[PDB]
Amino acid sequence: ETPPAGMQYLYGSGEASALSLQAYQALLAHVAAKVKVRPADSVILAEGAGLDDPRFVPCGAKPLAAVFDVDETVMLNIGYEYHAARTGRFDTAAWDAWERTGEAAVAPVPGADRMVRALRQMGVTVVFNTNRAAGNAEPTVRAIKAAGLGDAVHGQTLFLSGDDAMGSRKDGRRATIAARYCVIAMGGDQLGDFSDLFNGGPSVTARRAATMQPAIAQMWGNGWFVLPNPVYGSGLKGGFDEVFPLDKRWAAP
Amino acid sequence: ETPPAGMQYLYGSGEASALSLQAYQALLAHVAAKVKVRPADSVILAEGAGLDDPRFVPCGAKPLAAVFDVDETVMLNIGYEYHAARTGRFDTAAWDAWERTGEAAVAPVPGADRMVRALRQMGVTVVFNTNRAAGNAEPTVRAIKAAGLGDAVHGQTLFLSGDDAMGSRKDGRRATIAARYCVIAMGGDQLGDFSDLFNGGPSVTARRAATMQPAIAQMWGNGWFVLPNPVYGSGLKGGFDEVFPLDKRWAAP
Ligand SMILES: [Mg+2]
Ligand SMILES: [Mg+2]
Repeated sequence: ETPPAGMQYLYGSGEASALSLQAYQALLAHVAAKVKVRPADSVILAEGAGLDDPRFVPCGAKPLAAVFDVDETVMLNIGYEYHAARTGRFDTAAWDAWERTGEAAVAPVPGADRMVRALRQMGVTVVFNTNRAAGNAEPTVRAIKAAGLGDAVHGQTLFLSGDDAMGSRKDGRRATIAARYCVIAMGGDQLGDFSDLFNGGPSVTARRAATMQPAIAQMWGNGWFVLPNPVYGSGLKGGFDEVFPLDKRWAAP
Repeated sequence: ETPPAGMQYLYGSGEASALSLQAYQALLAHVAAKVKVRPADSVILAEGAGLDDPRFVPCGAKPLAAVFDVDETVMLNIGYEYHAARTGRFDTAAWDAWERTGEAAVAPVPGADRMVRALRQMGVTVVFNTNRAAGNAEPTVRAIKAAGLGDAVHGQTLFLSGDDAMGSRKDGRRATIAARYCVIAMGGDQLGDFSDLFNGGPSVTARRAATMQPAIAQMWGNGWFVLPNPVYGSGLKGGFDEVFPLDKRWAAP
């Protein structure tokens, strides 16, 4: 009669709350310095830049902005994950219904409503880039509002799956955002919220090593801001040999 | 044939690696400012200060230090958790054996070995406060060393369960550390690594609310630094009514 451990941690624990408040505290102080001293590089990778040699879209004189994934980055999908725990169901038809009717069972990630208000008081535009469907743009706007995250506008501050022909790949939308804003901070909970190059090929152990590539490792808490998600997605993969390296194994007596 | 989801995330994913590098990046920049401008308050709560009215031990002119929990804060216990996933076993006799023989199956939390080296290059003493047993101080010293975390000394930079008569409660050891150092940063993965007042009474929902108390919320990423642990401990508690609030519930059609 107890929910899955990952949901206990993410939705129930003070540990996960404190972890989330830490990320937004670091984001806010990073944005503050970039508002006082505008950078030369934005936080979005340039097209053609690989994970083995990263390079970024220039900041120029474009208006300052911050980009956020929606689900489990700024908004907790409590209603849907409650259904998953009750049912045991990955059901795409249930999630499509959730995208349309879930606006009254969402909550802000701890500190996300304060963080969004402070960014707008600093003159920084808040842009959402999410893989919710374009056809559900309006209920998504209402759910973001009910979570205390402000007013999103499709095509200006809200970009959805199907706005282009790239599907779940977010690089296209990131390039569109970077072409009109100078993004000084980007938040996410899965690595695809920072670059599609983490996905569509690399193995579980390769993706983990890629985060420690020196030009990439410098971004974490310093441009790229991460929130916890041990409940679903690209972080919950791999067999025994990819989770526990063979030189670090041990047996009880 | 796949490990538990929480271990997939924590030990296998790039998401958890990036989350950990973000915490240490924020810690390093926080310590840098406190070395340039010594604060008046240390980061350890004073005795008698409650979570409803926090107050801290003064910094004074004491040497600067940073305090870390060991397990899943700076050191990953890969060997033991591999055994848990293989077995399904919470076995105190197996963990006691792990405390004595696990020095060759540990790894640093991503960024922890670099973070520890940088702190010592800045002149900041690295102090470990862990609930491993006092009688296992020497194999614990060797495991910390094999994880690339430097040289710990029992009673000077390493404080263990049983060093006083308080058991798993860490407040006593924190007061001893704060009496001789000015702790400018403290890292942990469970709330008991910051104050015993989060435990020994408060419910799952109360502990989560306590992290958002205003004087407490300001500490996260700004003195108190958190690392992820969805595998075991005080973050994996609660029934359905404590994980999913009743005003945020939803049912698929
Ligand atoms: Mg997400
Ligand atoms: Mg720990």
